[PDB]
Amino acid sequence: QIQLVQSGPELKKPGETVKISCKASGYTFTDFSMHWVNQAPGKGLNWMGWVNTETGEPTYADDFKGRFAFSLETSASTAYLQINSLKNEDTATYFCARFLLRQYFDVWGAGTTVTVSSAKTTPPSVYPLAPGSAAQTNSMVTLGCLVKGYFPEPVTVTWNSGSLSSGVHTFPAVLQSDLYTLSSSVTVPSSTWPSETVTCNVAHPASSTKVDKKIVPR
Amino acid sequence: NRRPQDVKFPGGGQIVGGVYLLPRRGPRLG
Amino acid sequence: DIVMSQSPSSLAVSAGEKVTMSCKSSQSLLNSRTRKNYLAWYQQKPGQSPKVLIYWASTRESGVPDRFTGRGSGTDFTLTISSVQAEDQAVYYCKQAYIPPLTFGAGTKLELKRADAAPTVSIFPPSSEQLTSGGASVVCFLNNFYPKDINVKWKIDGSERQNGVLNSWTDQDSKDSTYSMSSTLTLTKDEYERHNSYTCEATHKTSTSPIVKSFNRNEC
Amino acid sequence: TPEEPKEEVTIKVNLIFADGKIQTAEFKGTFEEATAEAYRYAALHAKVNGEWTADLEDGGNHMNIKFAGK
Repeated sequence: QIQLVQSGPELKKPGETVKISCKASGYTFTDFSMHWVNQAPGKGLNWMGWVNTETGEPTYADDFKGRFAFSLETSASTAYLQINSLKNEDTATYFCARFLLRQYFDVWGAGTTVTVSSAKTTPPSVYPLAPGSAAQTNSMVTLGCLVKGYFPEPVTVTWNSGSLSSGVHTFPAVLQSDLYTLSSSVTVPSSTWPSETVTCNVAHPASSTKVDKKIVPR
Repeated sequence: NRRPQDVKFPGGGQIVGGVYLLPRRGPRLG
Repeated sequence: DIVMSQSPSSLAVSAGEKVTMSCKSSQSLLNSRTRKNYLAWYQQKPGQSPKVLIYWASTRESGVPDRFTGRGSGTDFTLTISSVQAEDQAVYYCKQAYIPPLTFGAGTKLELKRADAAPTVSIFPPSSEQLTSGGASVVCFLNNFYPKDINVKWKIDGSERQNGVLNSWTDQDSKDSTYSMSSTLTLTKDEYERHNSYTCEATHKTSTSPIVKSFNRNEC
Repeated sequence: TPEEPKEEVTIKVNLIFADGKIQTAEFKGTFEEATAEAYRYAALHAKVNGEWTADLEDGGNHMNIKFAGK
């Protein structure tokens, strides 16, 4: 299928340089102009510029002139977004969208979220939240999972490797003292627990860690 | 924006901006 | 530079109703020659990337409900989702591409309205694992309630605590259109074991009396 | 940045239709340009829902808007 696959989350300190990538699969990387859009955390989207994928010629918007660099590795159906002398303001996530002569973006990439900061990467301690030794039954049990004390903001979360998607509420991260915390809850039928097993798959692409805490009763 | 420093007239392949387009009647490089 | 302005900001409509959004441009977006308007509508769900809905200010992109409609020309354009559903919750953007740089409106959030639901509250004591390391955090899960406004409180042995609790809320559920918030009370193991009862109280628009989930350390 | 004091605010709005339905909306921006942005929207709607009227309050902050219908 036509698709764009970007690099991973990046955590650089102020002043550090960074290069995120956008792999083009599914079409001919040289027929469409590839653009780069950014979204400040909680803000709208902003057109940064675009690289001619046939000339190499890159066009930049003013708000993003100097410090930013578009390029590509034509031989690899890949385009690269570089940012030098990084500032805390530069924190956000960057997309790369294929552009048509009809003047729109028919395909984006999951976007690469870079976060500038001085704090150091720290693994997320993961704890299982099972209903303590109490509560009737009501034929509907709500399990938990508490991720905590980690940094590099992104820590994707799922249950039973994705097999469990319904009844799932994973909450947004929350920063306190340079460390975030996030909780996620599943709510399965009583009959399926502790009958069948339930574990929360939690990853943190920075500390390069990953924990599959299986929730056992108390 | 094309490529040799100047700012207006030839071109037409990988375009950005609807005002620069003309109706289908030619080949070009894209 | 063409300045895009979207209206309104947020917008709450019940399922089934047809909603309408406006998008004005700094200047004309009509190419007199191609005779096309270069305004596209993008829909972007929480955490996802943007998803093109309409282009040429009117033409609907492939694989899209006739429910989404784009009318307009020049500077005055509007998007109209007829018969709105929960699967439409997102932020909608109009981007002009008539003349660089390309620009987007500030985005118009589309929320959904429904019957006030009571939050189902759950409480969980500090896990053996966490305690194992002088740390104790209590978690309460106020899930699937409506409206989105809700207040929470924590009591350690009848007493109310304010320091140490961190709160999170989720975007409207892509299915029931309700809301979920999470409060977790953190503190030291050296503390947690000096007190017995831990109970969090949820106060919602669906009542004058709060929902109360509690547990007593001398029973776990 | 033009600088010098003058913030933004939130204009809560009730969209009450003749058909009996109700929609909500918020218009954010500079007092004047938003209260207007609102009127505009309201106008933009009466296009198919009848002429509109209103009962401002909260100092123009909160706003209700009935669409006469047709």
